[PDB]
Parts: sequence; C-alpha cells; structure tokens
Amino acid sequence: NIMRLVTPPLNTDPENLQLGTVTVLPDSDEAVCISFAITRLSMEDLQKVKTRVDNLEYNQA
Amino acid sequence: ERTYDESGSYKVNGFELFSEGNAEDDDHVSVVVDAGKAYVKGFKVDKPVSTRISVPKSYDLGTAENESTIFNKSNNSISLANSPVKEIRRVTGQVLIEKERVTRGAQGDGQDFLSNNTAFEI
Amino acid sequence: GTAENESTIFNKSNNSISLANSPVKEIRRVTGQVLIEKERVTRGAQGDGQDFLSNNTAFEIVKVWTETSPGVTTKEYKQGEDFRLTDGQTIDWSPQGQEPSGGTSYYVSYKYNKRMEAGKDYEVTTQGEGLSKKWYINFTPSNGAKPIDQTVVLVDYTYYLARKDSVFINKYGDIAILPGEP
Amino acid sequence: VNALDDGAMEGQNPLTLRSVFSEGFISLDKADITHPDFGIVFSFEDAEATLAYTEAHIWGRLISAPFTEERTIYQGQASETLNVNPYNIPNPLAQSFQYDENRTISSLGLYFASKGDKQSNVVIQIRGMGDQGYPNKTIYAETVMNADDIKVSNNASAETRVYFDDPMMAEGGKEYAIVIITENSDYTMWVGTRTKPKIDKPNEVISGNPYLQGVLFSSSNASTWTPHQNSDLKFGIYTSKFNETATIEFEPIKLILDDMASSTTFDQLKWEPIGNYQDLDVLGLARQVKLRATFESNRYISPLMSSSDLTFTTFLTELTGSYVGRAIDMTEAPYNTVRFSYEAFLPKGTKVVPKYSADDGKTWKTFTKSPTTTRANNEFTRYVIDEKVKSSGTNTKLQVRLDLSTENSFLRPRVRRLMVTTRDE
Amino acid sequence: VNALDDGAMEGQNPLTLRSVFSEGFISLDKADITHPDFGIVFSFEDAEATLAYTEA
Amino acid sequence: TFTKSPTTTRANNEFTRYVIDEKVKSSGTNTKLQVRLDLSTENSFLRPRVRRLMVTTRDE
Repeated sequence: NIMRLVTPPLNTDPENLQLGTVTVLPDSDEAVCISFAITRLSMEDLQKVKTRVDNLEYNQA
Repeated sequence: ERTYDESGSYKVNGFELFSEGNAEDDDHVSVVVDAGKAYVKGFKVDKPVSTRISVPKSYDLGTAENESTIFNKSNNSISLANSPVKEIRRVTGQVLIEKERVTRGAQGDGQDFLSNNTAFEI
Repeated sequence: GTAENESTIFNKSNNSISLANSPVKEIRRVTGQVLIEKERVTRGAQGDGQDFLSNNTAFEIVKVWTETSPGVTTKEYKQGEDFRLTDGQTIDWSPQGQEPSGGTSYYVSYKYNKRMEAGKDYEVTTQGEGLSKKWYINFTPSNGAKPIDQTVVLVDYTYYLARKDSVFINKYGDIAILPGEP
Repeated sequence: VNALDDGAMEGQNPLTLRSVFSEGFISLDKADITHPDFGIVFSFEDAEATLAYTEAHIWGRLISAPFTEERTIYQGQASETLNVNPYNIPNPLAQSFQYDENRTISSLGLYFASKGDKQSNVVIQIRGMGDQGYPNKTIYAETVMNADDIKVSNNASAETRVYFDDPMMAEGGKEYAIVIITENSDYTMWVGTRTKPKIDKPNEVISGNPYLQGVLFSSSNASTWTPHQNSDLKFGIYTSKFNETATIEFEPIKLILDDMASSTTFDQLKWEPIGNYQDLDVLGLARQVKLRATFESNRYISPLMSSSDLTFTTFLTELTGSYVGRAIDMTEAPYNTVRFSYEAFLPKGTKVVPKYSADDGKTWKTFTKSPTTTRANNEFTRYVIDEKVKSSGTNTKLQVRLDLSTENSFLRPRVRRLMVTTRDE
Repeated sequence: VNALDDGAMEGQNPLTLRSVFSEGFISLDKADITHPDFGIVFSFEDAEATLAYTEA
Repeated sequence: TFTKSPTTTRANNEFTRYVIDEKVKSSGTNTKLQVRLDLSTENSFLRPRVRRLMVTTRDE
C-alpha cells in the first residue's frame, strides 16, 4: 500500500512472539526498523508503577 | 505450561532490529536482529549472537488513472500526486488544429475523413 | 480493434451518444466530468493541514462553506487565501486566511472525472441490425451520475475486425486458402 | 469527571486528553454544531440538552393544564417611559431578580408603552448575573415576540405575556437578569422610579425603592451596562407547579365505519399518538367523532406549547435531533474498548441511541450490549455501556454521538453528564 | 495537560504536583522572573513567549 | 543538556512539537527539578516562539 496507508500484517497466532516491524520504502534500499517486543515487568518495576499511581492520586487530591 | 498460563509469552532482553543494507542481493534488504533472550509458549529461547535476515524489496505497483489538472497557458508544468512514479501510460489533452488541408471526395454529399479520428468540434 | 479517447460533446437535451465502430464487443471505460454538491468533510486535527476528498480525480473547487441549519450559510471560505486545491485530492488550508476549527465538519463542492459504471450510470442499447447496427450510451438512469452539460465524454471500447482471404489451387489439385490481414 | 467541568476547547490544533471525552453541556466548544445531524439545544442553567420544537387539519384545546402558574414577583409601580435603546435614538435594557428557593420559571410579564410597526419584533432573553452584580454573556432562554403579540397601553395596564419553549430553572440564591433587545428605535417600556409620581395616581409618589433586590440597567451594545439604582421595570415573573396528568381535546370530526377502525388502530399508547387516547361518537352514520388524549405530566413540559392553541398536526409531531461531538484524534492512544456513560430522562415514547465512529463520521456503529441502569434521581437514570468494540487491533479515532427522537411535541427526552472513556485491553 | 491550564501557584510553601511541571504561558506565577537569565516576554492572548528588542 | 535528539511532530504551519524522553540518571534518583529554555536569535526581525511547555518525570 502507499506509505500513508501501509500497515503491518495482523496476526493472532499464540505460537509466535512479535519482535517488531520492518517498513521498506517503495523501490529503495532504505528501510525503517522499529521494535515492539512485549517485555517483562519485574517486581521492582511493578512497585514503581504502584508508586506512580500513588503520586497520581495524590496530585488528583 | 505453567509459565504460559501465568505470564504468557514475553521478552527478557535484546532482539533489537538494525538495518545494514548488505549487498547479498539487489532485490533484498538485509536486517540484523540483535542477540537476546525470551520465553515463547513457556519455552526459553536464548540466542547468544545476532541473527541476519533479509526482506524482499517492494515492487508492487499502484495505478493512477484520469488524474485531472487544469492546464494554464501561464504555467505549463503540471504535477503528479503520487511521488514514486515508474512510467506514464498516457497523456491526453484537447488540441486545436488550424488550416488542415482536406480533399473533397468524388461522391456528392459524402464523407471526407479527417487526419485525426478523435475530433469533437469543427 | 481498439478505439480509445473517442470524443463526443454531451448535451443535456440529448443524453444518447453513438459509437463510431459498429461491431462493438465491450466498453472498457466511460469517463465524464461530474459535479458533486454539498459533500460533507471533517476538518483534520492538524492546523493548516490537508483533508482528503472522497474522489481523487478532482480538478476544481466550486464552494466551501458551513451550515448550522439547511440553506443558511454561516460562512463561505474564499479560495486562494483560505484554502487551495492541492494535487487534485485535498483541500489544503496552508494559506494564511481563515479555516474551520479542528474536528468540525464543513461542506465542499467540486468537479471531478467519474468513471461511469455500466447499468448504474448508463445503459447500452442498439437500434439496427447487421453492418448498419449501432451502439449507444444513453445515460438513462435517474440516480446515475450524468456528465456536465457541454463537456466532452471519452469512451474506450473494442470492436471486431473483418478479414479477407484468397483461394488458390496448385498443379497437384490441392485447393488452399491464404489468410489476409485483419 | 474533572474534564466534564472544563467546558473549553481550542479551535486550531487543540490539546485533548488521551482516551477521555466528556460533555458538561455548558459550552459550544466541545460540540460540532455545524454537523448536518446536529439539532439539539442546550440548557446551561440545568447543564442539560433537549430538542426544540420544529413544525416540519383540526384544532385542539388543552383542557387539563400540565401546570398551574402563580405570580411570585410583581413590581407594579410605574412613573416614566424609558426607550429600550436610549443611546442610539436618531436625533437594550435589563432588570435583575433573584429567588430564595429553587423555582421553575414558566412565563414573564412585561408592560410596553408603545411599539413599532407590524414587521418589528423584540427579542426577550434571560441572562445570568456575574459575581460583581452585572449581567453576563450567558443566555439561558431566548424568544422572539412579534408586534402583534406586544400589547400596549397609555396607563401601563396592558400586560404582554412572554413564553419560552423550555422552562427556566432558577437556582436558589442566584441572581438572574431579564434582557430586552430590539434593533427598532420605536419601542418604549414603563419604568417605576423613586420619588416620581405614579402615572395613574399623580397624588401618590413612589416613596421607597420599587424593587429592592433588583436594578434597572441600560446599554448601547448589550455588553456594558449602566445601572439605574433608583429605577426598576414594571414586570412580573410567574412560577409553575406541575400536576399528575394533562389532557387535550380536539374539535369533532374515509367512510366513518372504516375510518373509526382505521383510526383507533393507529391511535394507541405505543405509536406516535402517545398517551391514553379516547373518543365518543354518534350513531346513524353521523360524522362527528370527538377525540381526547391524556398523558402523564412533568416539570419539563414546554410553557409555549401549553399556552399556544394546538392542532392535531402541531401536536403528534415526532421531533428528532442529535448531539455530535468534535472528532478526537487518538493516534497517540490507540484503543479497542469503550466505556459509554450518560444520564437520560426518557418519557413514554422517547429514545436515546448512543453511537460512535472510528473514521470521522463516515460510518456510525452501535453497541451490542444492553446498558446497565442506575437511578440518579426521580427523572434521570444513568445508562452505562462497557463493550470491547474491536475484537482484534486498535482504533485511532473517536467521535461520540447521541440520537434523540420523540413521538409527540409535549414529551421530549433530556440528557446530561455525558462521559466517554476508552481503554486498551 | 490539565496543569498546563492552571496558571496559579502560591507564594509561600506552594503545593506542587509531584513529577509534573507545565507552563501555559498565561501567568507569571510559575516563572522565576527574578532569575538573572530571565529575558523573555509573554503574549497572553496567544499563550506564547518570545524575545523583545533591546539595544547594544 | 539532553543527549538524545528530539522526535518532531508538526503542530501547524509555524509551530512544531519537540519531545525528548531520556533516562537522565543511570543509577540513583534525583530529588529536584528546574526547567529552562534558552532562546536566541542572529537578527532583530526573525525571533523564535515557544508554547505549551510540559515536563514530566518518572522512576524507571
């Protein structure tokens, strides 16, 4: 599709983990690579998220 | 089974994408996937070194037809909307012929053919 | 044989237009200038941006305006300082002048070349028989899009070709035929 | 909820909250008023939205009125005439008031000393009062009064009655200001001024202030107001109290034996002739059936429809309209789940259909789930929908819509406190 | 974004949003006008800031 | 000064949105914040403009 409307293919296979998408420009050697891999969240990260939520509700108050 | 039922598939680290453009083939673009670790379907997938992959170049064509623009005598140039143009199939515009010599046919009240068969006004 | 860009001026008084070549097989394309009146368009979020029209073959903007009730023009935007036609596809608001607020809807009127559809915009009929038979494009349906009056309609179609062959006999008594050029 | 109370939005490239959209029905900034389907009217005093009457045969008399009016405020003393536009006569006015409780204003009373020609008209408005005791630009009601409707007298005896299509809910302890506007320079009104003789009783003079809690105002552009502390308009304000039911009767009436079966098949509680329809009829193939319609009354009944003389087509008009919000760009916050919440008051024979679009109004979708209902008050009920609109993938655009419709003119729906939020799950 | 439209800030011991700071360019409360390097001017109607002309 | 280059999104014909997201501190956490924008020109007519400044912090 044209660059304004191009989208990556839609997939729902559980057996595969998506690491990212590669976009190729029309008739060119250049290509745009982006990583969208799902990454874990350790307990420290979740605690930091909880602290962020606490700050959010404090600011709301 | 326990890992997938608890957390599903996820990445741990690595697996960054980088473009290199190695000239293994003119019809492909090389891409490098950096080393990393991940758990897919509950099974660990540890890769110590980067993996090279190649994508085919895009050559599929879109057709634009009846792209209209009003011609101005002051400015002769007219632009095309789609940028990566390959080839122009046809350009058509109204043209005026002045003083075209025509021979009268032998038959009376007959028909004399013009040099161009796309005429619409005398 | 292929006939392309066969031109005929369309008249509002007489919708029918004839095809020069008699044995027509199929009509590849019928195109004519059509006017769209009161096409709803939504303003994009980006200021001084571009809003895409439903048809990408537009070549002239007639009127751009907004309405709160039917027939009441709240405002009419002036072409050349408020907006301009870009690439025959978009209403570009890059000129300095006024523009609608982001997320608001406004009307657009414009002209474009529509590829007419058989059985929807026109119907094909015939009168005669044999070599005198003729094919016509009638533009009969009421809801179908008709060409603007006193504009050119281009038709692309194919038609069969005749062939003339010569009969020969050799000294062995073998009758044979050489095919001529169609 | 916090965004519900903002009521402000920029024109060119507005910053919008991601995954949030709410309408407090307090301003026009959030609404796409230029949309072709936009036909709703706001009531800023109540922060509600409703449908205004639109006209697009036999007469009918409103026997059991839907409410009873009572004159609570009345300043009767008058002494002088003041031109409605004093500062532009070759060679607008307002009067403030307030109530100590929550009252449903139904109609106004005004007294005009002179009027213009047949074609002239006067615009009557109710505007709010700001903190420093002056009229503001907010308008809670508006109507147009023709010259015929404006009665005049040389002794301040003629009282022209002003009705609005929507009742004005005056909140207790808040000031409000009647406003009178007209471009014509030949309109005058009676004003009572302290220390001046009365028109009908010169022997007596207005000793104290005519209306203590109000002030007369004058302006050259309906923005800057000059107060007249010692003067007040001669006016009266009527407040209403709605009753249980209302009844209309039509004047007596394609062959009667087919006609009465055909008619009583359509005149029923569920078709657009809403309410308990009844008739009586006369034998001998007489033509004079007489119709009656009874319906349940409420506090939102239009005083203009009650006061006006009905017909079988003005009544039984099916009003329609919709609210359409400005398109929201959710590119930086893709979503696939939507939580739609709104409070709606639904009299019998009314509907509110929520809708959404993820393509800038090109296509409008509908929710498959049925809303869960929680009661807000006696009238309004809260409707909430929580549905995964997209099974796979994520949308990047949002545009909220509500479709309102009615079966008859008197009974209309009302909506308020519209909150829409989106999520990615 | 919501804090961008506030445009108010107390003088002595102000309550401030944690991990948030935004300037709507509609008031001087958020700005440290007494800083040595402060040399911008406000355009409150446009909610913009720029530089004014100065000699030498 | 931030080491990353800002990602650009166009706002209108004049203004462009600049966004930076950088882990300013590799280890530990800061406890103070003071925002600053430095504006400069090289003639008297052509001057820059700024609006809608928003700065937020996180612990990651």
